[PDB]
Amino acid sequence: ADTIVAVELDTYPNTPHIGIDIKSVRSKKTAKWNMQNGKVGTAHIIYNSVDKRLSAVVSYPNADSATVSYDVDLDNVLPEWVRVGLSASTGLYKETNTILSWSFTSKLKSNSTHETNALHFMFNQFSKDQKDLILQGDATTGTDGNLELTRVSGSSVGRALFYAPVHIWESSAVVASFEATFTFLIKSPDSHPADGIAFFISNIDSSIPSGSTGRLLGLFPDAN
Amino acid sequence: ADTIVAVELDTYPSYPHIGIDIKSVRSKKTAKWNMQNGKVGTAHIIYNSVDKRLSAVVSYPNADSATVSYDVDLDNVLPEWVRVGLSASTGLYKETNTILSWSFTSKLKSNSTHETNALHFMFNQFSKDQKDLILQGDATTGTDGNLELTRVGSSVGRALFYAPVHIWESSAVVASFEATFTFLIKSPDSHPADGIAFFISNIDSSIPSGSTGRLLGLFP
Amino acid sequence: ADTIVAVELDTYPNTPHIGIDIKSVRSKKTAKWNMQNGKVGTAHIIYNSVDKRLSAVVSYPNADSATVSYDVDLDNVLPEWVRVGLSASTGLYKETNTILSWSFTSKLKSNSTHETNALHFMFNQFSKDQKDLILQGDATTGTDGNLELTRVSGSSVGRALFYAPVHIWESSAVVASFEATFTFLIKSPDSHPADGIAFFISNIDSSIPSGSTGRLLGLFPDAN
Amino acid sequence: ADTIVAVELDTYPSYPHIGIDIKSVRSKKTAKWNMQNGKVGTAHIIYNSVDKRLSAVVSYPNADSATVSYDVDLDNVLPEWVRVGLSASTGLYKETNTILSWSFTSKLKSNSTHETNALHFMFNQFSKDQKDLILQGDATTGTDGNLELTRVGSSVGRALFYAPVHIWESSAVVASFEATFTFLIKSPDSHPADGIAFFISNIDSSIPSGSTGRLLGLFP
Repeated sequence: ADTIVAVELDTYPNTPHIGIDIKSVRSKKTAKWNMQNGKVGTAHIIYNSVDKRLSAVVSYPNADSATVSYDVDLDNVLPEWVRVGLSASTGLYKETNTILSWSFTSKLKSNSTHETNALHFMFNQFSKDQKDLILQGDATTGTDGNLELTRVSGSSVGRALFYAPVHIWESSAVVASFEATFTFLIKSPDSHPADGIAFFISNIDSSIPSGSTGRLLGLFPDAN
Repeated sequence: ADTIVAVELDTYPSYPHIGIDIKSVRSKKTAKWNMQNGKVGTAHIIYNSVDKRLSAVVSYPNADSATVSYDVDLDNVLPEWVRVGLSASTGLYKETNTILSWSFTSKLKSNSTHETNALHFMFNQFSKDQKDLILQGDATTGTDGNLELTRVGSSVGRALFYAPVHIWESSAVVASFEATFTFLIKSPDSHPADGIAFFISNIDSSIPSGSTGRLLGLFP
Repeated sequence: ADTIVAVELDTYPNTPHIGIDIKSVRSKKTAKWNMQNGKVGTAHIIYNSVDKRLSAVVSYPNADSATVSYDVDLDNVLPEWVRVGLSASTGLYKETNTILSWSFTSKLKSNSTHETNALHFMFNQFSKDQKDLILQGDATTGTDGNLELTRVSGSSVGRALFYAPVHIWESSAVVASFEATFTFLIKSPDSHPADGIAFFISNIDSSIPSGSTGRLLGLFPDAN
Repeated sequence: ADTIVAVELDTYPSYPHIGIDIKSVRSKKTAKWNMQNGKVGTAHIIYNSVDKRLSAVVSYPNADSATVSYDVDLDNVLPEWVRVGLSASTGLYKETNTILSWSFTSKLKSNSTHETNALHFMFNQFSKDQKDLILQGDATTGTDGNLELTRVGSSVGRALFYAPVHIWESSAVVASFEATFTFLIKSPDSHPADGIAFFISNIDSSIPSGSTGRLLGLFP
């Protein structure tokens, strides 16, 4: 089974929030989220191995933000090498999970001196043939220069992983951190749409588990 | 007096330690620090308005590293605009506080799309006439391209970056900063008393009168 | 007299272009420029000491760009320490010289190893009290979060320099480079407005020379 | 064959030199290079679609630096997508081609406001299992955290970054890239024959059959 760490935003009932998931769809932590239909939102995710705290903030205009944090040592949860990505799922609604931009930075600072390793990428435009992205499910790129995670026109699942593996952590590092930001547009001609969007970190060869729809986000195989 | 927030490393007697000062020389938090004479040390200081946690890690090559954190919302401690610098102060022993490198990055990110403001600077080589640095006290630049914070007696010196840093703002969704500096503390003495720190303060900050020794040149 | 290196865009007759000025208002090089009124433009300026070539590209939507380059060793033209800024001037027209964003990066790579010095700043929003900027002339900040170089409501001159001095070059550097980008909006209810906008590099204590209006751009004292 | 653009340094006899190869081992431009044995060298490679000039500078600490440029619009030479790597090849002498550090930055900037795409990576320490690197030939990682391009005989090895780099695009206003790497070439021999290079090529590029010695492992 794939090892997943995710920060998701979803409006699926199953009894509007953002949550931090560690290997399970049963969020270790959540916070309400005033999902604004048709408005561009921004999410920032940060982590560093000194605080060992995974935090996220999602925001829309008019000071409408939401945050959530969780103390966890990712070095004990994730393998040393991972891939990172975005995932989305919809219900039986006419909705979009468009990503307008996505950036990520990962750094490893060694116990040595001036010995730092890093990876950084930023997409503000997505090409029809975006070769440094691995597309899964209904995810396509290029439409209006954006990354459409789910099929636009019921129930769709899509993911986009950055092509290269990320060395998210290492034993000989004094500090390890990463940051990710993405802007998304969830547009729906429907008032209360069932939707889910997430940023995730997984084992390198991760793929969409059989049956990972709705609240599973294309990340988890059932609500275990 | 000056509004100061510092991350300091001093061996002023009990045991060598690293601490976080929030408007006081009485560290709000400390951790043991096994200071090594003649060895290059590295310090990383991180902060972000989400966790509102200030943390620092000090390490030596092929040795254990000391870390220390502290929950503090700098938005309630510091003025919106500040300057950042490094300060040192020797007790009375023959010791040096050479800075080999120093980087800083500050970012303010507003709700609006792609509305990020950043300031970043990196020094790996210091020149005799370093105009973007405000040197105070016995602080000098140029010797081997290094930044000597103290006189190479009871010396005290600081170096602040010339430009004011918009460290926080009310319209920001996230404000963060990171700072890294490498230092080398030499001393032919056994138990040298020394202090070195990274600090953030009001713009017009200067060395308080008689702020030597344990006062790190930051506190009156 | 101040030592100025500038890349300017101006529509002043004096017989629409972009030009590279080295210590003189008599451009060492120019290129036509299809000034689009009411459209946001972007300018990119680059230089590196290996090519010793100063180049700029200005662009508006619909593939409407313009470029200009000039071979020059800035180390022989500028002092070792400088300040950098933006300047603007208008004629007897109702026009604006609004800067929406401005970024700059300067790097010095020493003959040593892993010994690099850098300075980078980016403004995507300008505060009412922007302390790390030195405002001169009619330049004000904060209006709609922008930097208005000339007074908005005849003939106005304004400049904005970044507060800290830049170590644009040094004898012991193997490579020195800088890059600057800014987006500007020149809006005018008038068809053919007289205007000028520029990015410039000057001696540290540079100020607006007496009489530097119109084509002088607030940078040069007369057309010498 | 593979579409290659390289900046190479080789001592394969006439005199040591650095050159720029554009689809051929017959350098489109060269400059003398006073190679130093046992000394760490640094190479910086820069390019931007405005000047359409590819330039490189190689230098040693406390020594002269060799530079070489060449007007070339890579948009007419390279496919839109490529991979970037380092390659080396020893002649027959006992010599090493250790890479100590390697950085790369590529940016595409469209007309639209703030529509920049960038890729940046930096290696200062190489691990035994470097998954984001495609090692070819005698190339290995881990030894002292360095990247050994050649076997430590007539050895040849390359290392490419795992992810494809969108090096250029028709909708870009400016496309630029920079690359810096530090190398150390040891050899107990007097006139060692060696070759080392930074290259950009088609995605599925691999070491051409018998591309040893002067072929730098890049040319058939």
